[PDB]
Amino acid sequence: ARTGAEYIEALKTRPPNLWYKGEKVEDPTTHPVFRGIVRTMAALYDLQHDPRYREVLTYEEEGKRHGMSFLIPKTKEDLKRRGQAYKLWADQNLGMMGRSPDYLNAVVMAYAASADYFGEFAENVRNYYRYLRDQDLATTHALTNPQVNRAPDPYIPVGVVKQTEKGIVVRGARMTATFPLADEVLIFPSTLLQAGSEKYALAFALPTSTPGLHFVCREALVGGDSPFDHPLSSRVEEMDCLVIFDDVLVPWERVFILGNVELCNNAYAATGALNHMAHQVVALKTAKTEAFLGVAALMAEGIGADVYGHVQEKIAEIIVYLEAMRAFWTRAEEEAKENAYGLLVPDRGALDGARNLYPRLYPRIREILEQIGASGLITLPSEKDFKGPLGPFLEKFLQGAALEAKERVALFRLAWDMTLSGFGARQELYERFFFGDPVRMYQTLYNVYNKEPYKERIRAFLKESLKVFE
Amino acid sequence: ARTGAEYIEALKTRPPNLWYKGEKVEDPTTHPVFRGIVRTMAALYDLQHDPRYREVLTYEEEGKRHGMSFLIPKTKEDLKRRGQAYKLWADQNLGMMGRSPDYLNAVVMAYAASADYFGEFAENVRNYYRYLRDQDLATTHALTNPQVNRAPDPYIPVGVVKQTEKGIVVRGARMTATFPLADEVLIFPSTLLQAGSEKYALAFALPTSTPGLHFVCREALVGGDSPFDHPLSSRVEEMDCLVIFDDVLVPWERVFILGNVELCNNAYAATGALNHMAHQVVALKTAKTEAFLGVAALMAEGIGADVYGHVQEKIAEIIVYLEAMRAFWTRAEEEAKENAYGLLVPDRGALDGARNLYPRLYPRIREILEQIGASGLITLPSEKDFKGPLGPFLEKFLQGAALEAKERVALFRLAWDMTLSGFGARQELYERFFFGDPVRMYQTLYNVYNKEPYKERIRAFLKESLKVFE
Amino acid sequence: ARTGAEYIEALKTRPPNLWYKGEKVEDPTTHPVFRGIVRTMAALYDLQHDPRYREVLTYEEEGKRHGMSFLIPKTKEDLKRRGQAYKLWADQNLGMMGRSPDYLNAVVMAYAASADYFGEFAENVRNYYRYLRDQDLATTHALTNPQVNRAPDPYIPVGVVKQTEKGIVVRGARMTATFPLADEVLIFPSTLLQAGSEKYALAFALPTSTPGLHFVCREALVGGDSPFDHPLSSRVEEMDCLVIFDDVLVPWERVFILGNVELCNNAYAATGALNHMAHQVVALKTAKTEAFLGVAALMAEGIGADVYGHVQEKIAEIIVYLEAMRAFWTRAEEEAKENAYGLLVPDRGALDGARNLYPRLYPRIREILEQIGASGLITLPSEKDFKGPLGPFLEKFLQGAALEAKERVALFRLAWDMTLSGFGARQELYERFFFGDPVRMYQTLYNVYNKEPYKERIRAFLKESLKVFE
Amino acid sequence: ARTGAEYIEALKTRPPNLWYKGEKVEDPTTHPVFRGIVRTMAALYDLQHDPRYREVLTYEEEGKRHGMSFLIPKTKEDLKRRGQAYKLWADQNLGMMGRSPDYLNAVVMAYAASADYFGEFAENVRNYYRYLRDQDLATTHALTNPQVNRAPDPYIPVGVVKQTEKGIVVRGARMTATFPLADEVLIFPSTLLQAGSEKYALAFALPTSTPGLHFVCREALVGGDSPFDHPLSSRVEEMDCLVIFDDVLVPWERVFILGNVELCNNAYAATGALNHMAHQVVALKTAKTEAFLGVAALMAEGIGADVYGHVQEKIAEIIVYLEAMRAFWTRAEEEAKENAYGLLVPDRGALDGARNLYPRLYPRIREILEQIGASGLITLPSEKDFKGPLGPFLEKFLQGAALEAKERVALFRLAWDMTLSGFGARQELYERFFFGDPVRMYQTLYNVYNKEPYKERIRAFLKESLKVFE
Repeated sequence: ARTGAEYIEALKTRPPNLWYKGEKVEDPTTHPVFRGIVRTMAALYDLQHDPRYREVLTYEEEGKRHGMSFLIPKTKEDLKRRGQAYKLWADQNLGMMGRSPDYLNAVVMAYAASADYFGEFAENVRNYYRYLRDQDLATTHALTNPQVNRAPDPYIPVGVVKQTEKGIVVRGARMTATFPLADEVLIFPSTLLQAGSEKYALAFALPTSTPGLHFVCREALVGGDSPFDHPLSSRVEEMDCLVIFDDVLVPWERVFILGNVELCNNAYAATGALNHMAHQVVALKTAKTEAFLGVAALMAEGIGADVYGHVQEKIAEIIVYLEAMRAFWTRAEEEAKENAYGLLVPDRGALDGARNLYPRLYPRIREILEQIGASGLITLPSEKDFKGPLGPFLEKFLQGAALEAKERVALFRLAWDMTLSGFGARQELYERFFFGDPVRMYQTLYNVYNKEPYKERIRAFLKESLKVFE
Repeated sequence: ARTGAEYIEALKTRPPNLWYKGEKVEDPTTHPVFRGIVRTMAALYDLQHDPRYREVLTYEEEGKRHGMSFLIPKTKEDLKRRGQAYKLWADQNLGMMGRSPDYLNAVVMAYAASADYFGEFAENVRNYYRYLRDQDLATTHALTNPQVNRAPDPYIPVGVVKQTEKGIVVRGARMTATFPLADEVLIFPSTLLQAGSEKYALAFALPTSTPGLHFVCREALVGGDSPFDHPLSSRVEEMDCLVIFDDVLVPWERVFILGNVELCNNAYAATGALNHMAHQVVALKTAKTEAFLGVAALMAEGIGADVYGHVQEKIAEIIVYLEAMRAFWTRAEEEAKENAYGLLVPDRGALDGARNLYPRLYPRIREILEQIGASGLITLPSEKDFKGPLGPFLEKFLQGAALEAKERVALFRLAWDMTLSGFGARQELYERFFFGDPVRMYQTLYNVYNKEPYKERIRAFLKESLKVFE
Repeated sequence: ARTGAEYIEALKTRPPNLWYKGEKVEDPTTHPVFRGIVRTMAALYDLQHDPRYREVLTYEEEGKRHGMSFLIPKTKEDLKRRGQAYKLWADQNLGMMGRSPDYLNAVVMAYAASADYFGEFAENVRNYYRYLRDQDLATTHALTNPQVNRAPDPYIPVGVVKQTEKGIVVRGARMTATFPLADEVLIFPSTLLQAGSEKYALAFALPTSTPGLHFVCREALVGGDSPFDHPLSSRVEEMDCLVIFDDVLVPWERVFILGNVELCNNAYAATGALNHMAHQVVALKTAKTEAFLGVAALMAEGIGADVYGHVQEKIAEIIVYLEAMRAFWTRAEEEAKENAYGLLVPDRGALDGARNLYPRLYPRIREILEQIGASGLITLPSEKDFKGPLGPFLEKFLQGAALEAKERVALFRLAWDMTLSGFGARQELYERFFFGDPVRMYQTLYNVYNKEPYKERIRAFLKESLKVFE
Repeated sequence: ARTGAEYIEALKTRPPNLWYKGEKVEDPTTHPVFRGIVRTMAALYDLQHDPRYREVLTYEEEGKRHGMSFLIPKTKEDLKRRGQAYKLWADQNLGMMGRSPDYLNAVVMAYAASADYFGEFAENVRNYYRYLRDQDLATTHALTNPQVNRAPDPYIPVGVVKQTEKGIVVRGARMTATFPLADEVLIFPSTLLQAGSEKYALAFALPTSTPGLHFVCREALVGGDSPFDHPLSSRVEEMDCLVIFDDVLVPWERVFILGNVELCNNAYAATGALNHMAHQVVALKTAKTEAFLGVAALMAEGIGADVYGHVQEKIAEIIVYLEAMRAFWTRAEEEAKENAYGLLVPDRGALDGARNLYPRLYPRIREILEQIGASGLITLPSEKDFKGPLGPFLEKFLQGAALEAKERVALFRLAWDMTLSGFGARQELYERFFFGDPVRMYQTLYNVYNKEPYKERIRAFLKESLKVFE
């Protein structure tokens, strides 16, 4: 298990090929746009060494101690242990961090347990997993193919340029990678692959510092460094990037899938990576929802709005959604079964329910906070104003029905950062699409779900109807 | 365990004091308005004697065999057994029957296990439970107080007129009782009781044939007897009634609570009746949702609408809601704990989530069926037309893209009966309010839920914000 | 202008070829399933002769008096006059009647004014209009093609079998025709026509008594004849029918379009029939919405629920929707322009807005009534119970906070009939689809609407963005 | 009519008492947080002198030329002229500017026309209007009272400390004032006044530079100065402020209402200010909606998503909302009537409909843009990246199905700034609450709306129901 210092040191030593507004970022650990998330990720690693949480966040094996997200679960109890670790880590940042390492570690763990799926590349997969686990490295993954203005370069989407004796050379780009402050980047199956697209049907991993690999940043959403003024954006801004592959060399040892269309398309499901990564997500969203509930309750109480029935109802609505997610989480673990490779995977029915329902619930939970805070959310002064000449006046005029001025503004700055700041609004779009387009996700659910039992019950029930004709 | 014949015989022998449009119903077992539901309830009892389901629907004890809904659960396994019985019974009528006996048997079972709660009336409670169980009787319950035109009779709502040595005399009325074709009626806590309302703070049970007890029916919703034309209303029309108490004598042995305001208000929660009855409901709604899923899938497939993405999405939405309910059900049982009286009760958090979410989901599930069936839902001929002179033309013009005419119409008559018939529309209102007004239910959830943990996590998170001032 | 008696006499003399449950209906004017709507339609005709409304419902021309829905409007004032007549008629039945004659008279009026559109069949169109107007006949129209079980008859959808010197012979069927108690039936463009489908590309009209023409009824939704028990279904049940064409002879004089695909597809828009029929609809829905507002307000007041803020809000929501519809109606008339044939047509932008918004508003308006009435909506006794032995008890227990028992139940029976009765629920499905499938309607709006001005404003605004590169 | 230069000069000469993060802003015309909006407001004034728009934005009177928002309308045509000016100005900034001067000029114009309402202060009102008009000054208004931590200063909300011979001295604060870069600030009726609150029942106006008057800023939402990167926040960030009154002297000539509770509460409605300000809003929201429609259409087309039916439907939905607003606008003007003071005011029914419907429509319109742009909205590089070393790669990988890279990103940066940037998200909260809390707004609509006509129609309809008893 790695410490925060080791993580920071590694990033400083071999920084990702990050670009911010046309310029290379030489040291993300100190750059104003990235130092916040770097310190936050480091704290997650440090927590693994806190005596209070050591047993929750790590497990001992043959003299070594590894992060819980690497644990290949053999029993439901193990599954529960993985869940508690997902939850503890998520709670540190109120469920705002969407690409913490444990999400992808769950994917690689599943890939490794189901390694046979990869055929000749099986050993590569098992060894990559051992590497990530032993070094306790942080990963990120690049998704989505770009479009081409059709109003003939074969390397727009990431593709194999040539295969040598040392590996493959890839060229192209992935539209987005969240949290590039990782040691590694996964280029796994993303956009559905059509027949004949073997040149793009590949899966591999690379150090984020690889020559020819470029991460181009979007506008920074860090509001500032003050925790009072920007309680969340000052520390949990993960960043999103365009990922460019300029004739990047991928060593054979890092190739997991090569030129196999169907293998790529079925990878996540077959290996159980889908199940485990969705397991991390449901625990993460439960944490996120608990945070919104807490803020909503404190806001209502703080301004005396809790006496209003409709406010009580909005808060109760959040409680209902929280219980829904907890329920999906419980059933996912309790109904877990082993897959074709012997890997115990949490129930897909329950996890599909959670990841397809939350994208609809989140915008409403966000709306609820907006409706409770109302106009009190857009005219919040800075800590600098409290510290300034007018400080006395602010303490006299910014009080809440049950809160002093500094307390009220601090709480409202948080509610604001959770919803209306650039950071807060991004969280909304992210929840709506992080697992994919709801339109495609729902069509996928429709096709995979076994509807036969319900259809049969109705046909049986209809026998009596058709009998009137005999 | 009772058989259907015994149930039918008992109703015929001592019929409830039913009134339909100003006239007394002498024999509900043969009356066109009630014979359908009577036969349906009888079939539920007969199922307990089917070798295939005997072990699911009943349990053996000291030489006797009782219905599973009477089982006082000692373990989570017992809880699961009660759930499977709730489900099996619910599936017989596609979850359309809202007041099947097992719902209230769960209440009485809980009252009996937590009998001490009732003090001096404890023995009365235990004996009533043994009576219901041993005789395997069906119960119904009367709810809601009437209003008074304020634009001084003390007996509008049910109240104690006088207490004698043989019992109490009550006068007043309850606005509604669903499924009056029961052997017994429960007059338990309903409208919240205010201080000083001791005269109305009582709980008791009576045979539905009691002198002075009257059940006044609302418009009948039985569309007819044909299963082809009215697949559901011809058999699952439970009926709703105004319940009048004309100086009704309640024997002391049937009194469970007398003149105690707070006892009445906390009865359901304290005894665990709330938990167990909500347990029956969540399994019931899971069954109901599975039925809608089956009909929606068959409809889409039957008319070839399943090729459309948006239709696939609507069906997937039902799947998501189905999984949500299954999840609440699983967590309710897995998180069960014993209450203050040693009775194991399923988790309230999960059950409150389910019963407060479903009233919002049901109207949407109903809407989805309407959107898939569309105009094909309102111009459905009768089986009589297929049997008539134009039969040949109907078989040529009422086909579906993948269904013959009789099959399509039969399926659509069902979808119609499940949504747009008077029977189908009532089901919607019923789902919206059967457990109570959502406005009050949500306010109740807000007040009972422990929000402290989430509030504390936020206060802790805000410590860093207020620190900028030190 | 016709009287109700003349309408009744004509129907009795030459009744439509109606079939109800395998049997022919010999006299709809007295049949329990149809006498209600017949009397209601007759009253609409009689109203044209009431001195108070004569000037609103009719106009004088060359010694004759015609129904206002036949008036070819030359000015905006004329348009307003047509609207007031639509409204007055709609108000008679609280906007519940969806196929009153004026709807289709607006279509034929537009067809006639734009007669040149029909080429060689132009005169036929003008003469048919004069016939309908002079005789003041009621029309209905048959829509939608049936499906074929693909899991080779060329006459499933209505098609030309053979053309003779006396006319054409058609065979096939239309899935639905609402209000078959009309003198005439229009077989105009419905399902979009594909290239090569000339055999089905035709438009004509026929007397509903034509040999070979059959109207097969769906389940009757008339709850009874009592206005207290069934205030709406006893009088405004229009009925929906499957329409069968068994080698029906269509005289050449009744042919408006023959074998022309594109002519059929553009008929409604080109002639302005779309605009005028939508004009009748917007006034009709305004009337319907005003009725729901009135019932909601009386209900809230009647039970004292009007003191609750959330109830006030739901009613205010209906008010907002009412104002929206009134606004669409006002703009439709104020922005009217003449079409390619010189016919003044109300603004399509506004009418498209109204007919595409109302299908979304109606279900919510219906929901609102359900939420206000709540459980008070499903346990309403009959007038027979008030007249029966228990009458005294009902008058004592069915009062409202501000209403006596008979008044409250009468009002609630209406709210019920407007939402939860089979009649009420059908109204919901009807509003969702009467003009067509919202999915297709929205795609049609997207393609016809001129989006260029808004796109241009944005391109202009973006010039400044692309300038940073120069 | 003022020019932009004159506006800029005045602000520079006598700058508002603005505070940004504990520091006084000496020159807002050059300060990075305010120079954007200052230049934007100046451009609005300059437009009044453009020959193309002179006749739309101004009117000539006795040798002078005034801004159209000052025109006291005598006819519906005048009303239309005011509307066209509101619209033209709104279009300059895609309806994003919520407090452009014409909004409050409409209020003062109405106050002046209805001056008698103010009694002894009538002349003060008329003269203030002439002052604002003649000088063509920009105003802002301060709203909402602060709360007091009740878990005795009489001057928390703005109140009269003492009345002298030169005026009144006020102390207290208003929670928010949008667009403080104005010459004047209005302290008109805001929070509803209770009986006995005469000390707070006052209305007056002051120069924003008044001694003791302080404007404390909230976090700045200006993303930067680049129009490519921040197309809207770089120019339309109006800013919101806490307004502090430290013993501010209000000259008698600037007092409009003093110590009159009911006068304050009925001011906006009685004078017609409500009607006219809402008139500016409906035209403003129509402009805003047209902008979203344009961006949505260009986005769909730009990425080829316009071929998908569901995308076409979302765009059609925006079209429907656009038509709804245009309709409210048309009816508001066409149904205008004179108030008790002879001032022609646009219809309140229609304007109340628009301002109570839009707060519900806007979040959905915003959602629609998010659903179309999807993940393409959160990984948008800067113009600096296109200008940087990787420029060539971006032009190759950031293309749209029908757009080149720079064009696509520019368009998406705008869609982003309109929804997910801090500026964009604030617009959402602002639309939800700018006119007030929807809960209170709906209750206000309920109480003011005349529901009698609809209630009467139903009572009449129910006569037939109660007749069955005679």
